[PDB]
Amino acid sequence: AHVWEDNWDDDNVEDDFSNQLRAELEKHGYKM
Amino acid sequence: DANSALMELDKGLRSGKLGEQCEAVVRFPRLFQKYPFPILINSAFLKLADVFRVGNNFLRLCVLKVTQQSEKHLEKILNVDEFVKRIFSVIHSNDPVARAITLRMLGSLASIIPERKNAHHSIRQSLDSHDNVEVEAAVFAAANFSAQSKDFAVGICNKISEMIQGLATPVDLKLKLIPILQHMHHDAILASSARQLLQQLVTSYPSTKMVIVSLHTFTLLAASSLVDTPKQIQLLLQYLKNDPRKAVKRLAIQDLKLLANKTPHTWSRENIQALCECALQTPYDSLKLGMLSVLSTLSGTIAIKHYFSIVSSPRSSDLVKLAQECCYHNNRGIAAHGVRVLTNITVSCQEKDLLALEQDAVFGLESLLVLCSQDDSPGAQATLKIALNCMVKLAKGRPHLSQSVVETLLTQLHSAQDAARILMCHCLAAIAMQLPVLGDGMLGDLMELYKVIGRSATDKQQELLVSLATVIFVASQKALSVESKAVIKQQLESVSNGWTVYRIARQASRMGNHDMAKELYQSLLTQVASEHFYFWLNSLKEFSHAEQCLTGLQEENYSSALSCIAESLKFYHKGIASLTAASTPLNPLSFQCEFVKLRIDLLQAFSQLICTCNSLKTSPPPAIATTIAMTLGNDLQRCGRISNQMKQSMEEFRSLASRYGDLYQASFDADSATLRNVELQQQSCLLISHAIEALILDPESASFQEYGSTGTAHADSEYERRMMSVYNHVLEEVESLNRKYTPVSYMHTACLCNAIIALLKVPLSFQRYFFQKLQSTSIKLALSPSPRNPAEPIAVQNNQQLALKVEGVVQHGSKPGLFRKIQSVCLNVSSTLQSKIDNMTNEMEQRVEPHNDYFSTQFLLNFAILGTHNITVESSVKDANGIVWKTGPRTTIFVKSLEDPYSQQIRLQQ
Amino acid sequence: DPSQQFLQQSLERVYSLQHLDPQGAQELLEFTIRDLQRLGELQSELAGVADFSATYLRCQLLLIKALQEKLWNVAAPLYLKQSDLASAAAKQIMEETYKMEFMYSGVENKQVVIIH
Repeated sequence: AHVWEDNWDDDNVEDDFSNQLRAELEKHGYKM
Repeated sequence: DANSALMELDKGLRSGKLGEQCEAVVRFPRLFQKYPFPILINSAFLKLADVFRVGNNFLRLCVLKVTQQSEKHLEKILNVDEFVKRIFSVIHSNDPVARAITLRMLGSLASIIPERKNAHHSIRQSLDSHDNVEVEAAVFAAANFSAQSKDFAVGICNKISEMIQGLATPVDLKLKLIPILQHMHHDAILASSARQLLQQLVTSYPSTKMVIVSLHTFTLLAASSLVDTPKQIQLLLQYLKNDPRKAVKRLAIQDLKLLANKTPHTWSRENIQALCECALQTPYDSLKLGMLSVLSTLSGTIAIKHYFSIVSSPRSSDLVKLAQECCYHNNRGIAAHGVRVLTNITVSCQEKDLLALEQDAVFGLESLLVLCSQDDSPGAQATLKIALNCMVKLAKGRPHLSQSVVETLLTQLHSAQDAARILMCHCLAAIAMQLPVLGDGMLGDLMELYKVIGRSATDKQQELLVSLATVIFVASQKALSVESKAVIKQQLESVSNGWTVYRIARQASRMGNHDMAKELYQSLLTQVASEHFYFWLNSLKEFSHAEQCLTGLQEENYSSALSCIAESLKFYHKGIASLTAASTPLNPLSFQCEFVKLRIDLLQAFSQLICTCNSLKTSPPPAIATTIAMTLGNDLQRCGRISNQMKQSMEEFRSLASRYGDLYQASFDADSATLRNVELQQQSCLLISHAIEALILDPESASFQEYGSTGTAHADSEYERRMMSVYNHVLEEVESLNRKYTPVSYMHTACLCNAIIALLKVPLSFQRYFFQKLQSTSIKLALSPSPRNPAEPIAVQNNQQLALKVEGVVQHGSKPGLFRKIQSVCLNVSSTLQSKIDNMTNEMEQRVEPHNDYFSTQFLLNFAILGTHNITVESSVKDANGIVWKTGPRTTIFVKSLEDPYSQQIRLQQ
Repeated sequence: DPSQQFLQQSLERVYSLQHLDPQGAQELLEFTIRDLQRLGELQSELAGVADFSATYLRCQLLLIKALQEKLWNVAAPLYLKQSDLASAAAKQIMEETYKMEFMYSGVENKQVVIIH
């Protein structure tokens, strides 16, 4: 089993919506 | 079209070239998985049997592989006797290759013909023919028929015993012949005869290559026919103790692992003791590792209670010494399994002398922490994750050692080389998620590691940044320091991805640090790229800002509280507008919008209630005393327009609680934490309802005391514990103040205001289903009446009946059983008179159980009414343990209703 | 009689290992339930008694789950909704006791008073 079950921070678990957000925001890659 | 594909593939079959014949033959399985129609399946299979009876042996191998691929459609075959007659009729050929291929196909047809005596006989004869390739094909065919039959199995066990004693055929063919005895789990006497045969086999052939397959078939036989598990275990322990072959001992390892994983409760105390003695007496680190893995699995299971069940000290028990010495052994994996055994036994059993074992286990635990922290190997990280599992399990099972283990993990956070830090950050996040004091105990050092991050890491900076920001929020569950968040912003603006800082922001929204959340959402809002993304980030920003305003609250000041409520409600209004802007036909934020709307309505109800609480003193008792006599009040005992508004608020709050129950039962897809959180919000609403009902309204009729268990720390969140403590406080205060005053509500308004202030002082917890959603399950639910392509109503003669033929197919976005597995579908259909008792007579529901992911059900409706009717259906998906879970489309169909002219004329004559 | 001996051994194992944690009771009950179900499929003349003791253990596990439900942890006046696995357990356990009394052929008054 994994170390922590309520893990929001994992790659393959996350769904289509903020996958698209991930694509955009990794393309952006900065904050002011 | 399906028929068209069928006979064009038939023409490809009738083509001259065997290449094109192979083309069509291997093209059938696509047609099977496209058209599941059974007549088509039967005709295609019949043409297959024809071409297999007359093909040129490569077509035969192609047809064989087609059957072996599309095996699952075999059960819907009608003309079984003709199919089997062709396929069996080609077995009399003199070509050994053709005989072998045919026997393999019979092994494939085992699913539909398990009783064919002639097939049994042909397999048994070709089993002792001489042609090699058909001998091994006969072995494979026996291996399938013995799985799906019984009398064939007893025939084959007699024949196999005869052959093995009869000493013909070489050792390789003996290896092929042994694994037939796995399918002897049909009866106990067959199992015993095969067991005697296998014991004789191992004693007759002391060879490694013999013994390995013999033992593995013997143990699968016992694990299937679980009657001789103790004999199996003691035989394996004998061979692990006695036989000096290292490979055979590794077989014993990988087999006792299987038995320990399958049937743990059958493990006995003498078995455990014998394995422990073997693990002490072994010289080899690898075999000791395997035995320790076996003991780790058994310790995780129930059998530790068997080993420490009395009717010999626990210290006198040989397990403890082995566990201690192997936990302090030099080798890393051995130490990992030792600390696994120690953690399991410590959490499981509670005897008086085990405190020394607790101390030894925790100290050897930071030994594993330092070793895996500065090892940096893949196996080292595996043992590290094992140690962190030991941490989570030990701390949750026993809260006694929590502060010690947290401070040790912080010392390792000092002493780590920036690879294991993410892992132990997750682990200590879990531990502080259980017990809150672990963060505000040592806020400083985690911030020090945070400031050394930037020049400490170069490869997984994003990952460790996200983890340590999560735990800094968990540590500063209280109001976050401006200097600390400025340092956080400094490092994030130094080096971060937008997706990274977004994940820090999401963790901030999860824990409740809404000021930091507001800042991060503001930055991400100012960048974004796309429109629904912008509106989504903007809505999140507004809820974070409103929650910041709500946390900006002062105790026992009602005017400032309602001002803060109004400000926060303005900001939720902006946020919910932007959320409706973010809403799209794809990925529709239904749960998010509905949940934030219910939170809005809860806060509006709170503001209205505290407004009426303040207006309690607006001469309502004077209005009552002016309208009627104060003594023996006609409207109520100490009557009040304020009491009327209390009744209105009570009914409104109960309706709000009903809406929360509706939201939860329509959601159904979230995990345990989110569903629990929604239950707590409904708990708060019902708490306010019961408080205003049992204190302002009739307390003698209330007569309710919370004479039940409450306040246990079995919760899954510190947030949940905080709301639960608030609930206990409100219950004790209302139970104290139930009978003290008259209904004039002197300090009753003060008690209600205190409850409101506490319930708003506990901030919020934005949650996972409000964020990333998983196990997206749906019901298509296509009805099939007379097809109404437009909204034109469907005419029925109204004298006979009407049939519906509803159909549903269930779909899953991922692994369907993440949290809840669908079990049954309660469909619910009712009628309504479209032209205005609302046609609520037919109130049908039916519990169809989807055996496969498609289902259909026939409904009959009776009606004799002139007007149009609307027909409504519901899915009512009910899960494994049994819950309502109202999801589904809830579609509606219009139906017309006309009558016979002869019937109308007869009614006119009537 | 290896099958009868094994059935007796498993039942006395449960009876002796009664005095432990509710969780461990849950896993032991589940394991023995699927075990005796496997035996009832496996043999024929022990199938009835195996299934009878198996549904009795299912009865007991159902009642223990109903007791270990978190409704007792949560305070009394709430009782929200849909957590009534206890109530569904009560209905199923009553139906199983009726089934266990009447559908079986050989029952004697010791078993009957246990049923009641």
